[PDB]
Amino acid sequence: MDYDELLKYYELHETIGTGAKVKLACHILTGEMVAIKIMDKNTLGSDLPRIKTEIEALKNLRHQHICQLYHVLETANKIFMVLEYCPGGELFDYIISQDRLSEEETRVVFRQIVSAVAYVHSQGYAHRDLKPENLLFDEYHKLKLIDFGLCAKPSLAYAAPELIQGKSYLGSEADVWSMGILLYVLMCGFLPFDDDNVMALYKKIMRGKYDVPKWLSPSSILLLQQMLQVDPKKRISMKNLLNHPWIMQDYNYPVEWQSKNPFIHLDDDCVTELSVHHRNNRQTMEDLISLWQYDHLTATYLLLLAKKARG
Ligand SMILES: COc1cccc(Nc2ncc(-c3ccc(C(=O)NCC(=O)Nc4ccccc4)cc3)c(OCC3CCNCC3)n2)c1
Repeated sequence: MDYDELLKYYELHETIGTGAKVKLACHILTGEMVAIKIMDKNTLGSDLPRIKTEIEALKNLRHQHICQLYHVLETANKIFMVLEYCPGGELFDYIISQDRLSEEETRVVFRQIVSAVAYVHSQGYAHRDLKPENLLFDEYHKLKLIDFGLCAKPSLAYAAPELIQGKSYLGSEADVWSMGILLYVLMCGFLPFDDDNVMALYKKIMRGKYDVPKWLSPSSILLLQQMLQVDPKKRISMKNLLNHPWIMQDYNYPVEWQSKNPFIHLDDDCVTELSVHHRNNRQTMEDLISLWQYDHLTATYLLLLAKKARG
């Protein structure tokens, strides 16, 4: 009953992970691989309106460093979200496999995180759960931001001091702190604040003191100081991160945060390829795609666009 409608469009493969369950699947019409997030409506209970909030936010996010939503299917018992499959896995596992990244490789990945987070802020949202388990590598080894635990709104080791304390906060300021923890982990391969006891970890985060390894450059140390300020008002703004001297080193252009993935411009080749599968004319097809209902038509159009981009 629950998988019947989904199986009209996708061939299901194995479970990837569990939190929600995620399955690898293949979109039948295009042959493109997708990740399907499966949520039980009864299990969610009082949390169900929050899932509807995440979905509406993702529908408003379309960006080169954000995992793409293709299709939302709701049945009597489940909500299925069909998403971009990132075959490279988690940044969390990548850092561990490499031990730590050089300053140069850290900058390659950090500029992608900055691009995604600045865009999220430009759209009027805050992520609030930035961490390496929420950053995945796509087939081109580029990063895609996800939010697996429904924190984004219009994990303790990465949480800002004010967020933990239950004080009022600005999501953008909490994101900058979390980005500072990510910058440290990328270059060190361990957390700046860590403890086996939750209370002692809480004390360490509130204090804001951390070891500075000998391999960190003076410029890296300065950027870390600018992001990891216990006082949220003393933290660097996102605007100043885009063209920060450390960020610009070896690039000489600020982070390109604007989206390259449009809602308005339709790709003529993909509209043509999609139109052959429907009994309607081309203009009726274009009008329907432009409604962005996140039904099978939306999924087919976006997957054809991904298939085109590979070529
Ligand atoms: C090959 O080995 C591997 C190994 C690991 C992963 C993969 N691949 C792979 N690709 C795709 C997924 C996926 C993407 C998005 C969402 C999601 O929930 N989006 C919602 C969302 O992104 N909102 C949002 C984004 C930005 C701003 C605001 C809101 C859920 C799942 C996946 O999941 C597996 C989980 C397992 C638990 N840790 C996290 C990943 N895995 C592959």
